[PDB]
Amino acid sequence: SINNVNLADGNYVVNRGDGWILSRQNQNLGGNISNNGCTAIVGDLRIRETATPYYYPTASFNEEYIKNNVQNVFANFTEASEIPIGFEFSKTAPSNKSLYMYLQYTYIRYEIIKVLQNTVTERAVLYVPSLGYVKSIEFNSEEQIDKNFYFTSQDKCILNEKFIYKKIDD
Amino acid sequence: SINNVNLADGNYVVNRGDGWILSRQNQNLGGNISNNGCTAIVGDLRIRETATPYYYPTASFNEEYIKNNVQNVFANFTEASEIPIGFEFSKTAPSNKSLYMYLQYTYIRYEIIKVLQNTVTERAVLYVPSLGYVKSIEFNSEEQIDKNFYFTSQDKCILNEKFIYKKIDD
Amino acid sequence: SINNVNLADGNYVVNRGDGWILSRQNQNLGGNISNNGCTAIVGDLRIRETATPYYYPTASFNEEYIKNNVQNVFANFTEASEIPIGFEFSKTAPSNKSLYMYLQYTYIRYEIIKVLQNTVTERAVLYVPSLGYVKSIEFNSEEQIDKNFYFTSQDKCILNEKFIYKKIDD
Amino acid sequence: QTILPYPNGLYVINKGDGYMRTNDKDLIGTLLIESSTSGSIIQPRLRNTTRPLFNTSNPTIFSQEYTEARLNDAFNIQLFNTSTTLFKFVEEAPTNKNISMKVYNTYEKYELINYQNGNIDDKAEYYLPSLGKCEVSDAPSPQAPVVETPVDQDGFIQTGPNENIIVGVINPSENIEEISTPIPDDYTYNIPTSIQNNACYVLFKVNTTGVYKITTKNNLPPLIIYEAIGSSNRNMNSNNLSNDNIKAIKYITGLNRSDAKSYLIVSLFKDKNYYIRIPQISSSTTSQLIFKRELGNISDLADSTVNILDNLNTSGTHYYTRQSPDVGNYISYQLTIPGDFNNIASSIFSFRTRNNQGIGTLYRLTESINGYNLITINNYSDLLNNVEPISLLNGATYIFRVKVTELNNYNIIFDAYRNS
Amino acid sequence: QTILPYPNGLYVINKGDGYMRTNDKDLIGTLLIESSTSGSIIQPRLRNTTRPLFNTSNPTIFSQEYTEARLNDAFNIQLFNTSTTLFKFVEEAPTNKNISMKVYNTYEKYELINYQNGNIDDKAEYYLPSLGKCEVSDAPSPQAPVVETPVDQDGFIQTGPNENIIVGVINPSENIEEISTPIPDDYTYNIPTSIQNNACYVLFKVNTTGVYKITTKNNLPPLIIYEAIGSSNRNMNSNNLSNDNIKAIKYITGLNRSDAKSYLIVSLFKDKNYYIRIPQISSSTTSQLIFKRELGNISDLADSTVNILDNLNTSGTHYYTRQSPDVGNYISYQLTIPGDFNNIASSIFSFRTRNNQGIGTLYRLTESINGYNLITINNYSDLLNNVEPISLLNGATYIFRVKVTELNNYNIIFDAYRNS
Amino acid sequence: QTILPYPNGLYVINKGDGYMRTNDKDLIGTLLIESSTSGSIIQPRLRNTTRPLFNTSNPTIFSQEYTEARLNDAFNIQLFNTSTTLFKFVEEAPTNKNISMKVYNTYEKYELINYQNGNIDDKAEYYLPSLGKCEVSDAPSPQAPVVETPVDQDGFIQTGPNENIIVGVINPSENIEEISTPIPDDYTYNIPTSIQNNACYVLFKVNTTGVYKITTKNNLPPLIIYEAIGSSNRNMNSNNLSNDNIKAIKYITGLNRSDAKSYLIVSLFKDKNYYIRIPQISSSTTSQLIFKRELGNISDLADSTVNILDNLNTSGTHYYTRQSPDVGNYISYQLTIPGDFNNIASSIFSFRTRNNQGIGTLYRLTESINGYNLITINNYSDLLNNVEPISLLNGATYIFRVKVTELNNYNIIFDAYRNS
Ligand SMILES: CC(=O)N[C@H]1[C@H]([C@H](O)[C@H](O)CO)O[C@@](O[C@H]2[C@@H](O)[C@@H](CO)O[C@@H](O[C@H]3[C@H](O)[C@@H](O)[C@H](O)O[C@@H]3CO)[C@@H]2O)(C(=O)O)C[C@@H]1O
Ligand SMILES: CC(=O)N[C@H]1[C@H]([C@H](O)[C@H](O)CO)O[C@@](O[C@H]2[C@@H](O)[C@@H](CO)O[C@@H](O[C@H]3[C@H](O)[C@@H](O)[C@H](O)O[C@@H]3CO)[C@@H]2O)(C(=O)O)C[C@@H]1O
Ligand SMILES: CC(=O)N[C@H]1[C@H]([C@H](O)[C@H](O)CO)O[C@@](O[C@H]2[C@@H](O)[C@@H](CO)O[C@@H](O[C@H]3[C@H](O)[C@@H](O)[C@H](O)O[C@@H]3CO)[C@@H]2O)(C(=O)O)C[C@@H]1O
Repeated sequence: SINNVNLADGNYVVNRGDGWILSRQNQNLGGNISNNGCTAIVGDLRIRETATPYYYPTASFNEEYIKNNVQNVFANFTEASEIPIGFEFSKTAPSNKSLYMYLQYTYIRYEIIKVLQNTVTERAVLYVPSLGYVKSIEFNSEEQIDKNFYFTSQDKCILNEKFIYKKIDD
Repeated sequence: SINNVNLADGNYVVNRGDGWILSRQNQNLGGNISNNGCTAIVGDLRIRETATPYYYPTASFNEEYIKNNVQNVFANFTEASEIPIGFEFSKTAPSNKSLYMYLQYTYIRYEIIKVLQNTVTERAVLYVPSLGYVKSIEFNSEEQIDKNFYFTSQDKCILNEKFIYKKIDD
Repeated sequence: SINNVNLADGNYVVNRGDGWILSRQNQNLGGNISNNGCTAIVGDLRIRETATPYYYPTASFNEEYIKNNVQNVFANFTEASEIPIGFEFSKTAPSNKSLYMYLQYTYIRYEIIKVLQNTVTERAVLYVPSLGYVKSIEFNSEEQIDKNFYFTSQDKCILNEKFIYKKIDD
Repeated sequence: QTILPYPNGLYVINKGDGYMRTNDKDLIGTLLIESSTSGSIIQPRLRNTTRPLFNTSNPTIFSQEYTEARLNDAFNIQLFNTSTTLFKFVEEAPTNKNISMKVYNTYEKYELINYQNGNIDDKAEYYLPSLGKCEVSDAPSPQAPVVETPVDQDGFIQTGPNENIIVGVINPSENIEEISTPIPDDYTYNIPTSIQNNACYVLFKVNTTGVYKITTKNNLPPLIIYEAIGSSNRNMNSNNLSNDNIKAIKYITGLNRSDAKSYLIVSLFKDKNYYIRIPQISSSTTSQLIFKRELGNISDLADSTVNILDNLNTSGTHYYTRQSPDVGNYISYQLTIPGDFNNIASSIFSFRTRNNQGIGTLYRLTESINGYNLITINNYSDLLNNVEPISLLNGATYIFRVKVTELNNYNIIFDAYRNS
Repeated sequence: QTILPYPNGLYVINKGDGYMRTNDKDLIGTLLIESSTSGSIIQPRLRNTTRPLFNTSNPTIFSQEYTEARLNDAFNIQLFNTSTTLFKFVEEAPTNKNISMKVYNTYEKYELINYQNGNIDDKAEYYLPSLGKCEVSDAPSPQAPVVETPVDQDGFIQTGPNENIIVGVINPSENIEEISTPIPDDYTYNIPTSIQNNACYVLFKVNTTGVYKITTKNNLPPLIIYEAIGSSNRNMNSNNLSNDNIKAIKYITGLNRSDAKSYLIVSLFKDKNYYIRIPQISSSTTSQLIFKRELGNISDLADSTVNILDNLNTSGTHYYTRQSPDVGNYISYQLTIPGDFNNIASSIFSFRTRNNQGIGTLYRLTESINGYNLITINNYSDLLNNVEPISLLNGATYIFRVKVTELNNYNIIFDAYRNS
Repeated sequence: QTILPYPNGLYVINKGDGYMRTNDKDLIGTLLIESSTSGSIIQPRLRNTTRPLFNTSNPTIFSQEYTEARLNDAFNIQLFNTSTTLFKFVEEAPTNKNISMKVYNTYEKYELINYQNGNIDDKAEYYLPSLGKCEVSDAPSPQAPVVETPVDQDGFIQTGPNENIIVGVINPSENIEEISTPIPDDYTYNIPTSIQNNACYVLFKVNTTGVYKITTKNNLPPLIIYEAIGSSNRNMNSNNLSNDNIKAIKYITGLNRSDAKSYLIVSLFKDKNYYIRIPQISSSTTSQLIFKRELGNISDLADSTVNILDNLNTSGTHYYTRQSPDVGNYISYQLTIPGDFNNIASSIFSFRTRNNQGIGTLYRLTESINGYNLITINNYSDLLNNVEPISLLNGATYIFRVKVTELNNYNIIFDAYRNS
């Protein structure tokens, strides 16, 4: 399963990659509706004030342990959060149809794993606010939509997942 | 004329539609000049601070009476005014000619009419700041322009006028 | 040389034109890198707080003398500086290559010259912050770049130089 | 420098957009846009401050604040030195060449003038900050030879399309009287004693659309009538005149000349508000303003001042100097032929004008218990050189209508030449 | 107005985006875009304030703050009355015609309901400010005749795509117990005395993925099990259950009916967290929660409530009313045939359902020192009209599985008709 | 790791743009752009704060503030930790595939070094925040197999185009003297006593463009001359040297070796400002700086240090180690042949170099009352392996010019081999 790694015993900090979307938060920011060739644009500014990290600590790895170990090897998100960054998406609705697009935040998944016998014994998780992602769909009051379009039941990555590690010392 | 309505006697609040431009205020915001294929863009932000309603009360219908009766059936413009909204227009000047475009505010015309024998006896008027409208014209120092292009002598609607009513009670 | 003018004796204020870039300040604002058909955009806002004039006074012409004499005939840059103005440049990187563009400020070169026998005896210089200019180049880790692309050793004008004068009185 | 066919008073003239000063005093900046690249210059309004330009021939009265107030009366301009209105220019250079993008700040020129008897006694020029000008052209050569060029004269040049919109405003120093109730077919208004001290305006509206005769009981002094611009189709009350304090006025017809005995015939619409300016009377006797709706083809004179001609029982020339209507507009003259009435008794007349050219129409004024009636006697396609005589019945009344076709002078001279 | 196949409790239903009020109460503005011109309407968030809309059938309990808290439990919504999210629409008019651009503010409709025994006893509607709606069409004619049109009824219309996502949340008034250590193949949990006062949830995770039998020692009261949505693959500890306080729950299987003697058979994954809601017992005797991992094809019933049938030793009908699973889901029934066992001794039965339609599967439950084992005896493609009888060995145990194919009623009626 | 053909002192090297740290420490974010959709990442400068990166081998002296001051002297950089400069990337995905847009923050690398005798004794690296990097590629597969990859080494990688611009700056610890009046054809400057305590620079400009000979009365110590970068065509005064405090200097010619008896021959332009660095003398006797404009083809040596050769009246090798000019630049040697003069009396010489390769030119130095004059005696296309001997008149003076064609070592060795 997901706990079988090929690493010497010890504690590691891992970069699971950018592009992670969270469970059921799909439509928290709202959606946009356009039609007949109109261009629709949605965007945002991950201002520190809003974009806050999601911590999932374990016994061996508390919040602080996770933060310091992530910001030591990978991008220091605490410093970066002070500088506003924007992102936008645009799409043109079809000639005689309606377009719906909704926005959600993306994150960088970081992990603190405890290895023992090539198997993960403990796993802490951190989601650092990254940018955003939009999903589109064309429609008309008739159509029935696959509900998976609107809902994500399990955290996942819209890009290819990653596993970039570094053994923690001390 | 404009006073002949087909409504039972009583007082009504009417939505005369969006898209109304006011008498002689055509060039109050200024105009823009471009040439030879350049793209010109003008826009604005109807910030409460600027965009203020125009009231034309009668004896039976004072300002307050008009406001409350409009915001009760139709869009509450007093609340909306707290949230800045923007609009822009762009146009490309012709290859070897000059382009002139000027901007003006548009409004929603609301009316409070007193009916008696299928005829309007009293009429109060309100113009709620909406968005904006631009007029263009190509030119060169020579050309003579129809002055109606620059001046609107009577309030009018750039879209189709409307008559959406609701009898007032109490 | 550059000191031979065809003007009666006396002191003059001259507009050497817009479009002047300064010596070795080429990359002070930084550069931008894009690739594979991506569109890159860089811009700025010459806010008084940043954009400051460069004075090069002589004995006969101090800072004040230069300012007042320039703002008297030509654009008053001290007043204008209170109003933020923006400018941007955009360019699309080639399909399978990298694009690099860097930005630098442009200026209006003004001069206060002392004439005597159709020759400039004294020359004061002022550079009024104007807008900006970007330089592009395509590349790949291999290519060697002409260093003149990155460095300007002598102040120069990217447009055609000018000589618009007016004899100073008093 | 052309003739201004308007009555005495204040006027705000929008002289056009795109005005800017010489010597690049309004140059914001120039962008050199390399080929296959786009450049843009923006006025983001990160600051809402704008800098209007002002100039006046009389700082005491026509001050900037005063002028701004007139501009508000004329076009209802709200903001004079601030703006939230953004303007931006975007240009892409071709693959083959480099482009030069110059952007300037601009102004709309509003001229405020005190117009008195075909003359401007006071003048102010207000330059309202506008939305800029952008000039794009092929980038000049960095090597182009430098040419010593002397600075131009201090001043303004017009960059926008041609424009000259005249809007008159109520003279703020003359009081406004108001006839509250919509006037019926007949109405007499007593001019308040305040008239002895200065001219005034009487604001009113008619209960029924139609043509009206308006005058003072002695046809003196002459009256002037205006329309309240944009007053139509706003707040209304069948039993009451709703106000808008609209100080912007459109001159319909009327004169200022003191000895212009006359009355007005104008078309009035009930959905509109009008102003009648009554000159300063300067007498202890109460004057009146009489209104009367006219049924019948007297409407042919619609919007015209009917000048009553005096001293006709003489031979030869009979000149009457009057302020000329604008090209296309009317000015009328009423003539009661000297002598007693009896069909056969007549007198020969030759109608002519002297300063401005026009088209004439001769009417025979007749009475009926159904109002008046005009009978066309003749028409003239050339008044300046008319030589054709016409015999008119003595003791009869004729009205001569002139439609101006050529405005050569402030005044139009009418000559009712008596041949016999 | 359709059936809701869920256990009693709270639910937040996302009813879709694009909701807006009638009579243009949410109209932001209209742009008339002339041909060869582009128009744009922007929500720049120069102010982050938004105005949510709220409506409730019970202000005391289902207040706005309470509802907002439920919405947070369901979808984890952070901001309710602010937004930094921009939306903008851009449209270019063709060379031939003018375009009309209308933009409205919109809302996402979240419905919070208190669902009790197939009934909604309390309801609140929260309208979360959304990212707008833009309508572009050919510009109407300024001359189009005006039609007197009466205002519509006050209310909301749906403008976005169809959507109805149901998310249950932990009842905030029922406490959460927690089995810290990942349960092994066998585990007994003693229900705390707090159970006498109100229902509770027991949060836990299994050490090994597989099928499990879960029940109270007397198969009473009936249990309900949920999955903690999004609990999978987050923080983990092999020797400890890591918490997320995830209050969003996915109903797996279980009933509320007081007399539904039963036990659950469900598929459980170790990477996930689950909740077992234990009803309020109301007895001084300590109850237990027994867990047992099952090996074998008992997994055929995976995610199903196995109802133990009572009072079978009679003739004729044997009805059992139970809350119906949703279309595609299971509900099982266990039958120990009356009489002693001896292969030959049998009894005739006719299985049928009465409210909802479904597909049936008859199993013979057998024992082994390797766990249980099911032998398929028969299958039924029509339960509502099944007439086919079947003889079952007395003293033997059979399990009948029903897969719902038609949800006509809140309850599904099972009839174990005894022919003999 | 290559040779740096420059005199001792401080240098700021712009090593290029696009530098960023490993392991995505500068990754701003990634956008997944679905087909027929556009994505954009923006640095709006809603906050003007930037975070420079710094590294030094000597915190005491080469501190960040000190380094920043050098960077200001070199490129005149104003803002180090703030920016109002926006950067933004826009990408549209095709109709067929999804695109991945990665954007990173970047830096321009400025290297400050203390260069002493072909060696860097102190070094600091300043990373000036830049305008980012954007990488677009086909979106990776969400299903792409995950590969355990160990983190890279902490550090920087270069992403921008190759660049290495060297700019020397005035040593801030050595004082600047100034010759106020534009020097004429001849000029002698007395070196202030401050020279005993440390080296200094003498800022000046020539009244007339042309070639100049510059030296100390004893051709010792050796002088170094620089140009003040960007000093040309700014403020000017025919009777006075206008200052710009330009601390950015371009090395023309000159050496540091203590025993390099010599004088400089350089081309000087009046519209420019120059600096002559005089080493620390360390003697109680007053030294002088003599300037003399030279007319004639002595200009052939333009921008070259003319080294006077000593101890020639011996046989065999005569080595002279000197700091090597850069490829394409000159370095000269003056030779007065041992013995008395009389046309016939001569001596055989073989010119050669040992470290760096170059092109040689042998001149016969002659006097005239019209200045000097050089007569070309021979040319050498290969100095490293030259074996061709040449006979030179005893008591005569020859100048040998070397144009470097190959910079293999910090020093260029000149060998004036005497055959007889
Ligand atoms: C047929 C006839 O009499 N025509 C006159 C007309 C008419 O009498 C008049 O238009 C009334 O219908 O007047 C003309 O102008 C003179 C007239 O306005 C008188 C009135 O007072 O003033 C003359 O000028 C005066 C001026 O008012 C004084 O301020 C000044 O001190 O003295 C002047 C004396 O000339 C007008 O010339 C007309 O052109 O309409 C003359 C006709 O002959
Ligand atoms: C074979 C058989 O006995 N079928 C019964 C079933 C089963 O006994 C039951 O499902 C357990 O397996 O019960 C049915 O419903 C009745 C049952 O639930 C009893 C239990 O107390 O209540 C009856 O209703 C009561 C109600 O509970 C009281 O509140 C009310 O005051 O009086 C009612 C009396 O009718 C249920 O009807 C069933 O449908 O499952 C009936 C079957 O015949
Ligand atoms: C023809 C000839 O004599 N060539 C010499 C040259 C020249 O004398 C010199 O370039 C002047 O034109 O000098 C060479 O280098 C030696 C010279 O610089 C002397 C001067 O003092 O120093 C020697 O090194 C010293 C060093 O200075 C001391 O610090 C150290 O303690 O002792 C050293 C003793 O070797 C240089 O080697 C040259 O290469 O130019 C030698 C030539 O033979």
